[PDB]
Amino acid sequence: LAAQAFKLLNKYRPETKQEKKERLLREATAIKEVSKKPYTVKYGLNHVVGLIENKKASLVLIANDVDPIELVVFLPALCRKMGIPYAIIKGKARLGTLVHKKTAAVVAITEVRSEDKNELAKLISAVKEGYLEKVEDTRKRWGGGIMGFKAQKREEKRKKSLETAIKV
Amino acid sequence: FKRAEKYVKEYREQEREKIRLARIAKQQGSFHIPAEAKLVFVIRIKGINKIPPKPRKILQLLRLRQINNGVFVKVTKATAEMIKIVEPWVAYGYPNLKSVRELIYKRGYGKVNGQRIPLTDNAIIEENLGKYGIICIEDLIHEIFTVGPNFKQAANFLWPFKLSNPNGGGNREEHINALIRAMN
Amino acid sequence: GALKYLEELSKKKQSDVVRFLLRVRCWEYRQLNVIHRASRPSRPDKARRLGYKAKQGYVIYRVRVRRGGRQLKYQRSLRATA
Amino acid sequence: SKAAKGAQAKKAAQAALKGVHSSTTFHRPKTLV
Amino acid sequence: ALEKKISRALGRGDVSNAARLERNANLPEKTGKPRYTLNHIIRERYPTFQDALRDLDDCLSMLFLFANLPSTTAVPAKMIARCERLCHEFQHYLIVTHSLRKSFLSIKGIYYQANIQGEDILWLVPYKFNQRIVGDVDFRIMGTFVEFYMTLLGFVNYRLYTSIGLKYPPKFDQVKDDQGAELAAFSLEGLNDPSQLFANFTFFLSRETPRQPLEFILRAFGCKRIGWDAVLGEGAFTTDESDPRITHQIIDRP
Amino acid sequence: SQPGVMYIARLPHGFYEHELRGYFSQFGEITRLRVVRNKKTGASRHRAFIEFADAEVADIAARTMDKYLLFGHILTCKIVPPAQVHPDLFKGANRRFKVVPWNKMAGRQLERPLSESQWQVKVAKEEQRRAARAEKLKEMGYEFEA
Amino acid sequence: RILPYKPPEEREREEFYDLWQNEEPQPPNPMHIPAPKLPPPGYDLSYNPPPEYLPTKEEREEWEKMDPEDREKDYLPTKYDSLRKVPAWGNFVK
RNA sequence: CACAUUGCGCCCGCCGGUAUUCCGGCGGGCAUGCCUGUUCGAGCGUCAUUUCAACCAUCAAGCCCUGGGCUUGUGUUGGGGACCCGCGGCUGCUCGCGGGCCCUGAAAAGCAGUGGCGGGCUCGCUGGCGGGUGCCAGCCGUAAAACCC
Repeated sequence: LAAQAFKLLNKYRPETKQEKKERLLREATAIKEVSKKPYTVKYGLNHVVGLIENKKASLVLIANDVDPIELVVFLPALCRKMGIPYAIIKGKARLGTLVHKKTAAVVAITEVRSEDKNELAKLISAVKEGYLEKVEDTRKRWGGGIMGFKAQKREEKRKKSLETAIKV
Repeated sequence: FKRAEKYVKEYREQEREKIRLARIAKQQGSFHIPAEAKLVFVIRIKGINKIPPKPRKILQLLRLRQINNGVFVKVTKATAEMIKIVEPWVAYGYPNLKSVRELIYKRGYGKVNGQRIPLTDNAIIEENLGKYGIICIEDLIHEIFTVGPNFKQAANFLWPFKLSNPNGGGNREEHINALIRAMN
Repeated sequence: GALKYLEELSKKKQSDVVRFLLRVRCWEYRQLNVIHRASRPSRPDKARRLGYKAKQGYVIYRVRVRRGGRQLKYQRSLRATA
Repeated sequence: SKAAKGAQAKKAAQAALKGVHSSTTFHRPKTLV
Repeated sequence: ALEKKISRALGRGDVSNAARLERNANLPEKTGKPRYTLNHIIRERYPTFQDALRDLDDCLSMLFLFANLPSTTAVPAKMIARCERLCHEFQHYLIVTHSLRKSFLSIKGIYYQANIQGEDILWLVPYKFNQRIVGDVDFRIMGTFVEFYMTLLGFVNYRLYTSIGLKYPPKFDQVKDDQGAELAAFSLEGLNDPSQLFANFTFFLSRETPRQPLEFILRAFGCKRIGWDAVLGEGAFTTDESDPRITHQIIDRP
Repeated sequence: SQPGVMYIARLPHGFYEHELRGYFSQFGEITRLRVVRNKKTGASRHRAFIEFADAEVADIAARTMDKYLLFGHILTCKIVPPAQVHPDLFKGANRRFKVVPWNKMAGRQLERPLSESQWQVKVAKEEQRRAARAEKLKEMGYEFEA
Repeated sequence: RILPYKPPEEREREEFYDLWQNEEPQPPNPMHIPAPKLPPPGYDLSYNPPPEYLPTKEEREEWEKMDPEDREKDYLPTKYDSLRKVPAWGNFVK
């Protein structure tokens, strides 16, 4: 699912710092001697959140390793409340390469071109079937609790130290 | 582990190969080459993983089994038909004199008793060949370039050319020489 | 509008999410030095409304100060000594 | 037999979902000066 | 540092600037020239032209060897092509000046001795076969030597051509070199006992004769009319073996 | 000994028996496999049934490849409970479903010569069919001779 | 102030001196030890040497039987009737 | 660096003494915290990496009544609807091939049927001969051939 998402997302990568200058130079040279609206991947936490609140984002991808987790902890609930399909992608750096940055906390797609409208729609169904149904019950549950053999020995030892007397 | 996409990718690849082979068969001699007896160099390149049985035999006869393999072939009616079949897996074109000279000298090898023996002296040139009048390596170059009566004997003697991946470098005409220059 | 969501979250400091994050982060700061540079604000909304910008020249240093009193009470605040 | 079948099924499941790509003392390394 | 920036760009999917950074790298596989400029190193190592002439012996032995060797990763194909060009350009200078003096046939190859401004230069050229590379042979060590020698010979060639009066570099015909002209693809233009041995003579070289050694020897010692079979390459005075005006024909056949 | 039955559907074009056998034999062992097809044309109906000899393998493989998006097709891996597994389900299993050119066979059978004696009494049956059509043309008000 | 745009095809299409120009003799430093020249070839090395230099059939088989880096010289003189029969030297690159 | 003694370290260069090695002198530099950037790194901190691409004829060949027209270049997801037909079998009902109308996301829950040729496997008889096969990512259409070698 990550590969299929990034296949569509790569076709809508924003222009680099070098490419934008060349396009600006091309138009400047032409005038010295009328275009369709650009379609691109939206990035920026404040930008994407406003798109979700205004119900403009068709698909939202959220990183799983934001260092202050409180920056994105509300995003899945907000996406669910608005009816926006969402998925969690392993890697803020992987999202960064998509937008030619070191790190992207969240990326979004608002509108794609006509040749990719059907591709985006299929990926929307794939995510909500392949990901959202799989976490419909586990998103309400507490995580953790992966005690290994060493942890289990400590817990059993702790109980037997309080079986006889409990100093308080 | 082999993924489900690769299974579907290979089938659709085989389906198209079965298509073009059928068309090539029905309109045999599809390539519109004038009737000429000249020289073409053929290089085996990366392509479809599962080769269909008919192209598989053709690559075997031409000794183009490994990648980066090169051979000299005369453009007869059978050879042009054969090369058309193996078009997806080969890069081919007409060599030039410098290309032939560089290949037979720098990377020249010969088959003696089924063994890969380098062309280090003319003694083995006139021992294997020579009954056809080829006593030096230059005679071998002459017979390959100005293709003559004993091109077949000269060709089978020449072990397939094991070239090297270029370092930053259909009928390709003389542009096969640019590929040879980089790949040599 | 992520910072408005952060403002409300920081109001609920005893909530399960914030209590959990504050518990783990307290242990981590304790393993570090008393005064050390923080590469990034842990409360970006709070830092932003106090005048922090993401320019070259703005730094965050976090510090822990022993709490309590000297029965005498210091007229300045524990935040002032930090 | 049953354990071998279960191990093979689990190994294929892990590859399908996650792919196939997965003296003693410490000194400050010498760096360029 | 540049290689690190190329690797980061390549590993991030932005091939446009990775190609842009590659152009700054000056890689030998694309340019065919040495990666680092060694003009000041050569100047301090050879403070005068005389010192450069005294150590041309090892320089020419390397370059003529690598002009016959296959292309490796340390020394790519375009690097070897420049070795042919420099060696061919050098051979033209001796032909015009008649600076070639001696030549010797040995079981190890062919020895050429020349005299430039009073220094004897001796170098060995391998026989034109499939040279063998076996055992532990390191082309990175030899690549470093090739890099130094090509820069040295290129500057030596420029000064020698300027002293005569010819322009440098000589005009090179890619089409003729494609046809197999080898030494015959160079045109030498100006700027605006030796030459009598084979002067009024005419030779035809058969197929089994070594074209490159014979042509160098004859053309340096006076000959102006040399022909060979068309398989040997473009540039022969005549190709028909039945040409009446052929005094000598060199053969090596039973 | 509890064989398991898998129901796979929404298959992409090309995910046929050999690929279904090859991919799922990596998960475990395959006993029988059938891809449903048409008699009129040799084309798959984008669903298939796979029987594993080990029940646990069928459970693991169905969970992993259930909602798998393959060439634009989101797959469907559902385990058929052993109750409603039809006794006659793997009948063309392990057999190649070759395409028969029924149009060529039926059409050329109209070409092969034969004594038209029964054809002429069929011509009389054609006449009586024409008479029935003539009744259908009475409300039309159409007259046509022979 | 700035250059106008040009198409990438045109950019690709668009894109020597005397080292000893100011040269004077300098005194040779005594710390330099120049490597000696390899000795010039002798009469043993020619492809058609005088018969005296040729060895005996026994003196040959002992030579190839002896392992390298134990021989007085890295070659034995050999006589060839023609340049055509002179083989490539196997230790040229080495 | 050292209560600072005009003493002693380390790096780069120079000068004078028989000097490539020795001596002495001279010049330029070597404190801590912190910031911005550079380059060199560390981490059983986290992630990606067995590539779902394009690739038929963007025109060719042959013709005719000489300039327009003609012929050949076989290339289609599946399923459903008391709808209207043509043609073949079926005693008949009905079933097949092909149409016209309508619906559906690249949608889906047994309903497997038409005779062979060559190859593989397997079984019998004397390498050969004679039978079977829900095996052929090999062909054909009911014989058979081709492929194959």
